Amino acid sequence: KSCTLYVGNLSFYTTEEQIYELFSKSGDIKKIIMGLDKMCGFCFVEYYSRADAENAMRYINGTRLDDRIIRTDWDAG
Amino acid sequence: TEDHLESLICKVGEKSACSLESNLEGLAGVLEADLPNYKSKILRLLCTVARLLPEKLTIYTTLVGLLNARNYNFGGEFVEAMIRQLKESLKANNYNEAVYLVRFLSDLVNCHVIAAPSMVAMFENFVSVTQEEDVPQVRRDWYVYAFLSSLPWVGKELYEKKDAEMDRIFANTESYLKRRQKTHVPMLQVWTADKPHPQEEYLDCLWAQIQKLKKDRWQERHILRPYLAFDSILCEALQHNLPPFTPPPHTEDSVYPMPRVIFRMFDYTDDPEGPVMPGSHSVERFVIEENLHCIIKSHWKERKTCAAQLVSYPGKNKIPLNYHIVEVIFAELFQLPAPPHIDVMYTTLLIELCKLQPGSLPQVLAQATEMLYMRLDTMNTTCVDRFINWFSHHLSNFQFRWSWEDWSDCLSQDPESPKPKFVREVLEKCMRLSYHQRILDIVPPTFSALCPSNPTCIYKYGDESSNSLPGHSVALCLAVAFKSKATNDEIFSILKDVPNFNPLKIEVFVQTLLHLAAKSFSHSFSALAKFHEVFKTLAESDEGKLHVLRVMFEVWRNHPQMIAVLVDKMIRTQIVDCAAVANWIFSSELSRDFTRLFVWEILHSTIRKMNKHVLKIQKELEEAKEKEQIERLQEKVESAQSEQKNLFLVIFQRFIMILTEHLVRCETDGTSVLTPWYKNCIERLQQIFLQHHQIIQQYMVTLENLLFTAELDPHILAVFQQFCALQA
Repeated sequence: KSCTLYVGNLSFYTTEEQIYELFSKSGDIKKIIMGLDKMCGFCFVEYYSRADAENAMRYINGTRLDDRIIRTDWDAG
Repeated sequence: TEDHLESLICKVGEKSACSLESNLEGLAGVLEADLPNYKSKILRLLCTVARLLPEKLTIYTTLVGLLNARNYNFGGEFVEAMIRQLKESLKANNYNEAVYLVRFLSDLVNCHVIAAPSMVAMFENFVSVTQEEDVPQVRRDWYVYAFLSSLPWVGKELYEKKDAEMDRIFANTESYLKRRQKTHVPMLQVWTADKPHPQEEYLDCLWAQIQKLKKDRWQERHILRPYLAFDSILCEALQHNLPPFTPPPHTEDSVYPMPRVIFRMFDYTDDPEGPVMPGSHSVERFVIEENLHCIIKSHWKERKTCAAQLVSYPGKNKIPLNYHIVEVIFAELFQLPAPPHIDVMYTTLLIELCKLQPGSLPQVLAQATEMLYMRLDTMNTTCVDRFINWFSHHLSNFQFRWSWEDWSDCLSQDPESPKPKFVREVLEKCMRLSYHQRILDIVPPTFSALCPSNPTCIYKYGDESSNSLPGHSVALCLAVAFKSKATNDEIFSILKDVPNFNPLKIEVFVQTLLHLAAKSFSHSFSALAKFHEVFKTLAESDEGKLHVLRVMFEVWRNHPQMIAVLVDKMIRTQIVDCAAVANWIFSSELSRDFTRLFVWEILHSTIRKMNKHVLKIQKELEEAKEKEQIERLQEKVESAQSEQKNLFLVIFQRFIMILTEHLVRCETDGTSVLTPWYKNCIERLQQIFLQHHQIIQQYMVTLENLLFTAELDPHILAVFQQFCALQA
């Protein structure tokens, strides 16, 4: 049901633009929120469709952005 | 319990302390013992691995063979059940699965479960499909493919038993193959060049492989046949005869696979010190690649497992596996119309592979990259975009390290040429995953001019603009007003002091708003959200919508990524519509950027949003079918379906118009038609068809009647004809 991912281990200088570019490879992004405040190396990536969030988990998770191995996980519950 | 057997069947052949032979015989004994209370389940389970695990084909036929040897009746019921499944797979248009079922029945001959004349008869029937009248070539093609592609497995046995009968089937096959239309070929080739490797139509290629196999007396060197170890157990006395099989008639709802072109980039000279690479026309090459593609299909979701399964791919003899893997992966990524799986998967798969075989795979991938670069001149544009997106992303995972000096030949070429353009586009992508100065620094000084420009905002009324510019005073007022966080009415009030759909109002408003939120995507997004009313009012007309896009471009031309997200946001919030964007894409203002990737990225993103909007509303409508509303929603879908159809009509119209204009001018001036600009344009038109074939197919009559008519210049009409040939 959730189409949103927590993204962790981002470099301090990583921008929303770079997250847009990387995460758009698995689908269309509805919203990106930098930081842990949905209203530190974390951001939220929300997709329009669940399939696209799953493909980010499958193929973006565990790869590099600003030479850092990023980690993604579902923002659900 | 039913779940237990499923596990034993599904896992046999995997990593084990015992030999494969041991586990097969052991498993056979276990399945036999459960026939009384699980026969029907075991049948279905075996029928399932037969259609879903073609990469494990000979392991499962062997199992069935051992089972049949223990219980003849069961084997009869299996073969019976396989014929049923085949009919059903064919009914559900799962021609892909059907091929595997045919291959399974074929290899069962080798296991002596099925008598050879039964398959000879079945194949005589498949080939008679090519004699049917007024049926799609793709239909005839499939039956011929299913037959020929089974031969690496069962060719020898069929020829041993019924050589005269087979020769007749081949005679008929060859005559069919000689009269096939090849209209679809140019639209599916990754490269048009014949050298170093022709990109061959799949049936032409396969026929040549079969001829080589025949010349070799039906002997091949790759397929593993576990059954050859059970020669004492398996014997002709255990054969079954198949019930007659008549290929279901072609109906209205029949959907056959599109034709294919064989991706080919390596030959034995690319690994000159390894085991001699199986040639392009060997069945070994066919089988290796088919199995590798099947492995990816089974494990695409799990990149680690996928990489492991590819690296552990077994074979009768030594082959340059790393080359085959890399080649198959690029075959998928560059497949036209589309890869079997989401593009990004391949990027991460290659990274997993590099980690798994650090001492051997990276060299091969680097060699493959060099070769792809060196062959760019005739690579189809759609494939070049994928190459660009892949390579840049790949580089970002390896500190953007590349030996650009290897590619110095692009430096002295026309900047519009495929090589220097590829390089510029790659560097532009790298910047999007990085920073401007960072990318400027990864290249040698000789490449510095190919690096992207700093993505800075261009403000028409900034500290440098002459106050003589129209609306200059208002722009300033707007600027200060925006800082004071004004309301829409407050901005409206200011705008009214602009003379003249008011293009100047739009210009001073967009320039000023965009310039102020120029710090981030988020600021630009919230600025668009905040002054939505203003946009909707200023851009209520079509002219207004176009002028917004136009001014936006004047502001952000140095920042293609910003343009993309802005256009997308403007579409989603209805500041503009897709028709306006399509018109903007083909506008004179974009002419100098027309061949750049970003333009096509936006156009296709725009098309995709339109398509998804249609699907979304259709869904709601359907949902109400199950539950004044359902009907009212039906009006929203017809409007969306119309907007969508119209989007395509406009895009095609614009392409026809600009290509005609180019074609006409080249005749008038006696200049060459084939320019870099033309290569892009025509292949971009081709790409519209390839990326949205499923949707466009419903517009065929309209397109043919209104736009792609018999009088259309042949260069343009050919694209439509190539597209039609995908299902003719």
